[PDB]
Amino acid sequence: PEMVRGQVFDVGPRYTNLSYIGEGAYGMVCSAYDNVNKVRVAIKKISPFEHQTYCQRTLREIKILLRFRHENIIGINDIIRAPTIEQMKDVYIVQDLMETDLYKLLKTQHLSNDHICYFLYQILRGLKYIHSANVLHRDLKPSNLLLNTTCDLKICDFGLARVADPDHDHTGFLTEYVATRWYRAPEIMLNSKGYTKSIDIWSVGCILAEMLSNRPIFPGKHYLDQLNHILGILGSPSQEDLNCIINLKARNYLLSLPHKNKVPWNRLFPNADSKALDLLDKMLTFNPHKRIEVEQALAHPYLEQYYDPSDEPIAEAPFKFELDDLPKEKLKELIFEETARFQPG
Ligand SMILES: O=C(NCc1ccc2c(c1)CCO2)c1cc(-c2[nH]ncc2-c2cccc(Cl)c2)c[nH]1
Repeated sequence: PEMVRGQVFDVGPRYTNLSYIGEGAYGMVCSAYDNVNKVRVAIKKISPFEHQTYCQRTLREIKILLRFRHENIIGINDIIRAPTIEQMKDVYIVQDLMETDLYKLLKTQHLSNDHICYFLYQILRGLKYIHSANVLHRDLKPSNLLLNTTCDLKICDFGLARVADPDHDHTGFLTEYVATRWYRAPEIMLNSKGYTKSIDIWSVGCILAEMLSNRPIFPGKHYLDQLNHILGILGSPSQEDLNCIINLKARNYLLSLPHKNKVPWNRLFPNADSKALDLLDKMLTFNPHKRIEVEQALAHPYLEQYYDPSDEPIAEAPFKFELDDLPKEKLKELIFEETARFQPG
C-alpha cells in the first residue's frame, strides 16, 4: 500500500501515483491516477468512526452528493472502503480533481471584474440546484469553492448541510453555532438556527465582497465580535427590521448600541462595478426576509451576460433524510450501507 505524509492510503489497484493536496481534522485529500478512466482524480481519505460528529458530517455529505448531479457541485465518482464493517477503519471518496480553490486564489491573485462576475454566476448556479433540493449548504466560504485551470467552479464540503426547516428556525440570543464565523449571517447571533435558505445567501454576499478586495469583509475575532463587524458596515438596523426580532435579549442588545450609519459600498469598494455593489447590497441585507433569493440573484443585471434560467437546472425532487441522536457505531453502519453500491461484489 502507498503511503503519503506518514499515513496509509490504501486505494489500489485502481488508483496509483498519489500526491498530497490538503487535509482536515478527520480526513486527508490526495491526487491519484484512475487506471479505469485514465484520468487523475481527487481522493479524500476520512477516518471518522472515533467521533459521532465526524460520522454525522461524513454521512450527510455522502447521501447528498450521491443524489446530486450538477456542473457547479463536486461529485462522488467512487467510494473505497474495506469489504466488512469490522475491517472498515477509513473511507475514501473519489471526487473531481481541481487545481485550486478561491481561498488560495484570493491570497495572491487580483480578480478581474469578468472573473468576479463568472465566479459569482457559477456559485449561484450551483446554489440554485442545492436550494431547489430543499438543502442548505451552511458553510459557504472561499475554501469550499474549488476551481480548475479554466475557471470552472465547483461547490464542495456538504458536511454541515441540512434540509431547510424555516418553521423551526427561531432560537435565543447568542445560541451556539458550528459554521465558519466570518461568513455567518447576523441573525445567527440574534435569533436563528440557520435552517433557512437566506443563511447561504449571506455567505455568498460575504464571498462576493471578498472577491472585490481580496480581504474578508467581516473578520470577527470571536462570536459576538462578528455581529459588531456586520453592524459596523450596515449601520444600525431600522425600526422595521428590529420589530421583526421578537426575542427581547436580541432586540435589547441591538437597542443598547449607539447609532451607527451605513458605510457606502462604493467607499469600501471604490473600483467595483456599480451593478456588483447593487447585488452585494441585496445579498448583505440585515433582514433575512428582505434578503435576495438565489433565483433573483441570478436574474440581477450584474449577471446578465450569463443568466439563462433554462440552463440553470434544478434537482429532480426535494431531499429528505434524522442523524442528531444516532451513536458513532450506528452511523458507521449507515456509512457502510450508503457506500455498498461502489463495491466490486
Ligand atoms: O471534500 C473536500 N473538501 C473538504 C474537506 C477536506 C478534507 C476533510 C474534510 C472536508 C473533513 C475531514 O477532512 C474536497 C476537496 C477536493 C479537492 N479536489 N481537488 C482539490 C481539492 C482540494 C483543494 C484544497 C484542499 C483540499 Cl483538502 C482539497 C475534493 N474534495
